[PDB]
Amino acid sequence: SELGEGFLQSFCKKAATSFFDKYGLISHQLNSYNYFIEHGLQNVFQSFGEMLVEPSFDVVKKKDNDWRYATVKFGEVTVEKPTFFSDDKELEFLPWHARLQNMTYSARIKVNVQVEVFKQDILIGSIPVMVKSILCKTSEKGKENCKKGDCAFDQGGYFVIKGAEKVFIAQEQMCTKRLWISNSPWTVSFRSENKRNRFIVRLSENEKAEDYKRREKVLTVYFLSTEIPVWLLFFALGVSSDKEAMDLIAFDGDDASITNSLIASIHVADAVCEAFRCGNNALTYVEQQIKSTKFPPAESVDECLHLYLFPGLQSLKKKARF
Amino acid sequence: QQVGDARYPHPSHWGRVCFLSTPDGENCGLVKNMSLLGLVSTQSLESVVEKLFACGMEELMDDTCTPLFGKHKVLLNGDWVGLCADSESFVAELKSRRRQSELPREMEIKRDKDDNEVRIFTDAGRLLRPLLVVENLQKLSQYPFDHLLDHGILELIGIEEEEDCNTAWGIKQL
Amino acid sequence: MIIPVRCFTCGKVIGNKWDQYLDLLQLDYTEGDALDALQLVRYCCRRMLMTHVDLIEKLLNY
Amino acid sequence: STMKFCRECNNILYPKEDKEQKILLYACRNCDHQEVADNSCVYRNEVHHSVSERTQILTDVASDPTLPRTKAVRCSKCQHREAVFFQATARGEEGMTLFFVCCNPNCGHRWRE
Amino acid sequence: SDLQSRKNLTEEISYGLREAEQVCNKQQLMVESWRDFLAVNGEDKEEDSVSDLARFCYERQKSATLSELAVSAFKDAYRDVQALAYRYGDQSNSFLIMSKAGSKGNIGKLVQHSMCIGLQNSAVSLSFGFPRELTCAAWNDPNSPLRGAKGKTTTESYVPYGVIENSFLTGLNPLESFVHSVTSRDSSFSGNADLPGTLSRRLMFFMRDIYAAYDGTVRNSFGNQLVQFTYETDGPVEDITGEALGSLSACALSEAAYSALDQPISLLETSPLLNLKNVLECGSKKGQREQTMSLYLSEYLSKKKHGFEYGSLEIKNHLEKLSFSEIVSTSMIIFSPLSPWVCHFHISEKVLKRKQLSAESVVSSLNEQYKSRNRELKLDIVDLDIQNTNHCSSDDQAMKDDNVCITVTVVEASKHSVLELDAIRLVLIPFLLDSPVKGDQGIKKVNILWTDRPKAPKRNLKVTMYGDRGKRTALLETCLPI
Ligand SMILES: [Zn+2]
Ligand SMILES: [Zn+2]
Ligand SMILES: [Zn+2]
Repeated sequence: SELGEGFLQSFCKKAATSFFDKYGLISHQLNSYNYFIEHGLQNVFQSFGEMLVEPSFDVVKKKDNDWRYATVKFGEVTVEKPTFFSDDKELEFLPWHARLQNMTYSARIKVNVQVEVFKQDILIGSIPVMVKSILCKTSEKGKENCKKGDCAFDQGGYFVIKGAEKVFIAQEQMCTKRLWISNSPWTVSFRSENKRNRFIVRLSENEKAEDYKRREKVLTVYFLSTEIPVWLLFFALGVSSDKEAMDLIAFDGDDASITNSLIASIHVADAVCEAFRCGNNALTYVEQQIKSTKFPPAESVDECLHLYLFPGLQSLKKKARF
Repeated sequence: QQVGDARYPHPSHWGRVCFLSTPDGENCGLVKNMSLLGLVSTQSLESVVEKLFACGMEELMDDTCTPLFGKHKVLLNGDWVGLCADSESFVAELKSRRRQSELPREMEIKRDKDDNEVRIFTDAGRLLRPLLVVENLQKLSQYPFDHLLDHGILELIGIEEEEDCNTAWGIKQL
Repeated sequence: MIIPVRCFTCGKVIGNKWDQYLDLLQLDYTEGDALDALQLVRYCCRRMLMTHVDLIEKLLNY
Repeated sequence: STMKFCRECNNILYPKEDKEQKILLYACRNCDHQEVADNSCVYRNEVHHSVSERTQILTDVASDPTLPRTKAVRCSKCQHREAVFFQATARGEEGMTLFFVCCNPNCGHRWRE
Repeated sequence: SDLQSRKNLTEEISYGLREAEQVCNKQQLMVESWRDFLAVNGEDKEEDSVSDLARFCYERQKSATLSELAVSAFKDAYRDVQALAYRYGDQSNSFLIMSKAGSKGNIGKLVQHSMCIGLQNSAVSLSFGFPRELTCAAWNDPNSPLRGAKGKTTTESYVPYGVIENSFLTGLNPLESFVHSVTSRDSSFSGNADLPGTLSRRLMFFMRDIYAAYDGTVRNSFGNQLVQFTYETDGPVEDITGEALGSLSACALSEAAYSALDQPISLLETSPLLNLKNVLECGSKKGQREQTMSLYLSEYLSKKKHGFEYGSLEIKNHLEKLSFSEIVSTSMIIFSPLSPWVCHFHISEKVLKRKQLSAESVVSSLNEQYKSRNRELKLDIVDLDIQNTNHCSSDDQAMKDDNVCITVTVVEASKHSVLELDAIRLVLIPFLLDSPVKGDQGIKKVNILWTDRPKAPKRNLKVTMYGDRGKRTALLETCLPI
């Protein structure tokens, strides 16, 4: 082109030097810790609700003698500066002041707690502070003030525990909110956005509910430990039609041994209840299968499929296509 | 790597981690170190859902009939949002609007014709690297990184975005 | 630390020709041409002046 | 291995057989309507072995084995041993005859019997 | 030299690394699916097997059973390439002095410095494989086995194999420095030194108590037992008396295990140390899963012309279990007014003529197997017969009349019995498609090897070729009367 070769040969040297000045050699330990103390603490104290205390274990008598119920309230998270008390005087607290003195560099947090029993600004704890951070004292300083207790070859990214300096290694884990295809067996998992809303569609043999001869590949889904058939979950909501339930599973492939497994999957679901009988007939089986566990959720099964099944797409008929 | 073939390298991390730096002994292959041009992503505070409907994407139906007549499904962060018309103009319009400092620059958008999908990831955990673009290269110690990022002569190509673009090794030779 | 007074192999004294090396490097001279004005013909006594870190200007601030 | 959809019913029919009148009558589960068979074929499959599912380079099984070698013959132009041998047909012959292919590099010779 | 001699060496390396690829491409035509190509006859699809160069490289990655003859062919075609280090360079070169004297290195550790590194193959990898012509332009998704397998497909596991033409002096590419990090990662682990440490610890006390007594024979220190009556000394001097000759024989095997060349072959051979441990572990009967036999071809066949090759192709045809699923191509349960649920098996004529079988003899081996196995089906009753026909009059397939069919009238009864589709589709169909039609039932596969110094010699010529039968009750008491 019209651009010279010697210009583009020297443009990368100016691009990388500008990259190493802005992001620096540590762009993962600080940009993920400044996000934690500014937004992570504002949801770990808010996504837990309240607490309920009621020691009436014989007969409920809340209205009779005004039994006090204990409730709490959280909010207004604020992080204080690292400060230590010395002869009734508040001074600064530098990392080299905590390294030599064999102390832990930390800062306390405080929320607003309000209780009501009839019918503030307490402390919770102290988290360790990473040096050269948004809340650390070695930030937006001058070149003459930093020459007191800081080295030129030292940078942030390490915590100051009382024993020694401890760092963090990037722990690699699996990808969430993605379809996980496994092998032996053929499970398609679905990771959780809430605490536990996993969805494991399994294609395996039907050892249960068999007459000791028909043992072929069937479609079973593991939703909240129910082992319900997939085809009855199809008629539980949305489509209400067997011929109109193949366009959601339309792939235009060769029919060799998968159509037989679909025939087995509809014949297993036809053998326990009546799928296409009525609207409130297929929901009765999942309503009695949710309650038939050791730890049941809230019994409103018409609304239980909104906050526990697919934390996502809000429409009930739109959940069948996924 | 808290744990097969994990001790052997993979062509996915081309420039992300080092395939030559590995501590020998018991941790040969599990403890890998990042490269020089390596930065992790951060979860975006703004909602990118409302900004996709004004770029050639329509909302999918909910009346459980009239299926897609060869329409690709868009995957916004693992969840469905709607259906697109074509996966050639829409993905290019989003990639041209990301360079104009409107969409968040830590977005890894990937198209594919095999799985018949469009994947858009905005979560935190992915690691990126900077790659210079050729189409905006005609815009010529006066080069800060924000001026390179905002005008669109430099972008952060993600991990899935590196599988549908040919990157020349020589910057001024190849 | 500071520039060594003698060369590590030859033995030629080079501790005094450090201020007059930075005084000639302040101009537009090349590093390969600033050593010819100090009468250094071998590459043993030139790698000391060419490759040496000045750590005392970083160590004198505190 | 076949499936049909019911008219104004939308269910999967069942391939049952009538007892008295010998005719393949298809019946659905809910509507219990009747329909004759226009194909008379309830199964179709391109059946293969399928004994190794994603176990090609992870298991020591072999779908197509290698051809054996012998070192008792000498080729004409190459004058070398270690030639392979098998049995095949050539342009129509009752039975199979022995073949030979010189496995030596840069030789390229193959003679019948 | 100064000029043009490096260019001649480069232009010769680039032509010797393009002929060693065509040598390896010739060896992949020794597959039994290519038996119709190596015959003396004109073909029409012969241009499709010589033009496809990326397909023959893609076939070397997956299905690691022909990739053991694609490494040994490159290792035999590279001997004419490693011999270029004697025409080039003077005799006063400091590498050829230390290589010819055997001090440090050999001729293999010089051609990687000067001309080319060679080939790179590992033991086992997964989901990625290196293509041919590894450059910057070969980084596309569908036409390379790194990202996507193919377009048409079970290719989840790969065994990589690549050849690099750049040496250690010209400079490696970023992909060629990645192949060299994938391949040389097996020699970086350190969790294998315990395996020659636990072997010689259990091998120790089995010989550490055997000494040499004053009677001229060895002994055992526990119960004064006799291991052998005479020590097997090659020298005629009887000076080994009183010393522990087993304690210097256990370390004699420990020294051959600590210095074992632990560079493993890819998938066929395991290790030179694991092959030593599997011989040393004699009584450790881990299981009877795979037992291999030996059938020496020592008979009267040598008097006739080409007797061994004709004798080793009848045992291979009589002791190889060929299932019925490898012959059929279309199964169809057809309603026909005996039970009205009969099934068909359309047999191709070429696929039956290639296996040396006939349509009139394929029903006899099925009847002789269904008669002796009438205790494993669902409804074992009368009237179970298999017939044969020449044209299946139906509406399923109408390709041609050159495919014979065998109608199978299923078992019926004039009483209360079952004739359901779920019974005829689950236990009857996988029984006929798994019954043998040629050979035995317990034999997995047979191989024809050729060894120069085999076990169990003739004891009164040349080197013989023998069969290698592999079984899956007894072992030799059931392979004999079959
Ligand atoms: Zn000197
Ligand atoms: Zn109906
Ligand atoms: Zn037929």
